[PDB]
Parts: sequence; C-alpha cells; structure tokens
Amino acid sequence: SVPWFPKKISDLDHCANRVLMYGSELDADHPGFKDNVYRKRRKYFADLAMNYKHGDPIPKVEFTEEEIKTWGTVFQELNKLYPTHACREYLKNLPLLSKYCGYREDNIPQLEDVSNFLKERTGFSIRPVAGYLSPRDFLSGLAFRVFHCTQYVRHSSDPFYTPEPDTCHELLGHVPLLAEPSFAQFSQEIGLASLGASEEAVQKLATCYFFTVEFGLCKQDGQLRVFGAGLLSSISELKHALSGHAKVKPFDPKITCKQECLITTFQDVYFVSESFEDAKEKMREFTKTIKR
Ligand SMILES: CCn1c(=O)[nH]c(=O)c2c1nc(Cc1cn3c(n1)CCCC3)n2Cc1ccccc1
Ligand SMILES: [Fe+3]
Repeated sequence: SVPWFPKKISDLDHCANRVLMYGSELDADHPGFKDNVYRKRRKYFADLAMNYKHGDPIPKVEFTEEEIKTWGTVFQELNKLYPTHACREYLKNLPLLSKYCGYREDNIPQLEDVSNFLKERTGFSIRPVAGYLSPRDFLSGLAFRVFHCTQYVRHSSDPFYTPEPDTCHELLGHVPLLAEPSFAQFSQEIGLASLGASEEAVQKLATCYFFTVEFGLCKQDGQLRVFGAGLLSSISELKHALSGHAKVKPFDPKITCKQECLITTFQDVYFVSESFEDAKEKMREFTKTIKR
C-alpha cells in the first residue's frame, strides 16, 4: 500500500518533527561534544524548530558575537572562491541576498527574511528543522517548495567542520540556488516524485538529490562550475571539486543512484549536469521507471 504523505503545506507539521536524530544529540567526534554551553545552545535551536508550526513567522535569533565571527570567517573565505567556482545562477542571486536579506560578514541573515525573499522569487520557503529526518520526510518538503533548514551555527573551534549542515551551509550553499526558478522547479520535482513512493524509490531519489542539489557540478560555456550546496559551503572541497584531482562523471540517474553518499570525506566522484533544465528532464525519465 501507499505510505502517508503530506497533501498540503501545513501537513509538514506532522512529519517535520519525526526527527530520527535530534539537533542537540551530538556525534562523539563533534567539536562541541564536550562543550556544555554549546550543547545548551543547540537544545535552544532544536526547541525553536520543534515548536514551530506552519503559518508561524520563523523565530528570529540573536546570534552571539562568537557565532557571528564564525559566520564571518566562513563567509569571507568562500566569497573569494565563488567568482571562479560557482555557477552563473549562484553568482546572479548572491548579490540580491546581500541587498535584501542582510548577507554581510558581520551579520547572520535571519531565516524568516530569507524565507520571505524566496517566497517572492520562486515560491520557496524555509522551515526550521530540529535535526535529521528520514529521506521520505525531508524530500516531502520540497514537493511544497519547502526547504527544511538548520538554524544553529557550527562550533567556533572549527569554522571548517562540514559533516553536519548548519545555518552557514543553508544560507550560503542552498539559498542562492533556491532563488532561481529553473533550480526551484528541479528541486520541487524531486519532492513530488518522492510523495507516496516506495522505500526503494525514495532512497534512489535521495541519492540523486545528494549528487545534484548537495554535490552537483554543471557545465557552463564549456567550463565546469559548482552548484552543489555542500560544495558551496565547504572551502576545501569547493577547491578540490574543480581541481584536476577529482573524478567526474556525467549525471545519469540510473548510474548516479548506485553511488555511495560519503559523509566524513570528500566525495569519490562528482556528477556533472548539462544544465538544471537537462537534469530535470533526466529525472523525469528516471522517475517513470521507479514510481507510479
Ligand atoms: C536526502 C538526505 N537527507 C535526509 O535523508 N534527511 C535529512 O534530514 C537531510 C537530508 N539531507 C539533508 C541536507 C544536508 C545534509 N548534509 C548537507 N545538507 C550538507 C553536507 C553535509 C550533509 N538533510 C537535512 C539535515 C538536517 C540535519 C542533519 C542532517 C541532515
Ligand atoms: Fe544541504
């Protein structure tokens, strides 16, 4: 039979809290693992997300001086790399976020402001999320153009700690491309395909998502460019991905979905999409083979 899936945007209230691994439950190797103040701070963010309901304004947070310094460090270094690494759509939208959502090295943008910007541009919106959801639940948000977004900041001891998303990753990696209509349609269609899909199908869609939205490369005017959010918020891997040291294959959902998604290391392979439109077309053909 078909599993429950959300039928309208407010139904994400019933699956956005189905958190498998809560935001304050740190990994043993997390830089903040022995930091009680940071643990308390993470519980604060997790509770904001748990208490959030669709329709609410996303709670605005006063970030600490330390958190803002962490963001600034990350922001300054990445912005040196974006002109020579990021895809044209990313570079087109990033200055709009500086102008309208307060992206600055001494200011962390609020999720509510970014959500309002996205709603106007592509109809995307943000939902704060306490922690990790099943791939079924996470992808289901995209069906309604909702992106489940972490609100906390990485621990200050390691401004380059990358295996878990934080709000730096969300704001610098994901948001500029959600502001692009062709990328928003691509993303939404991943979510639509997942709704009520088999567990097998959901997993394959999640892997395709990983190797496009999170670690995708594209070809523009004959050059390799980056559009994956995980690359766009990782200083070292952003550089690695466009070096001669990286293994690169064409995006092809039936092949790409066999690839293991790595967590604590650079990816072993990156997949190059021809355009967001072509990636979208390829996903359309693939989803017909795994769902109906
Ligand atoms: C489809 C896979 N997938 C899933 O199944 N469930 C998710 O909840 C999920 C996800 N993917 C991402 C987003 C995400 C996860 N990551 C990154 N972005 C940047 C690189 C580090 C891992 N999230 C959001 C998330 C939020 C807090 C902790 C882990 C993951
Ligand atoms: Fe991400």
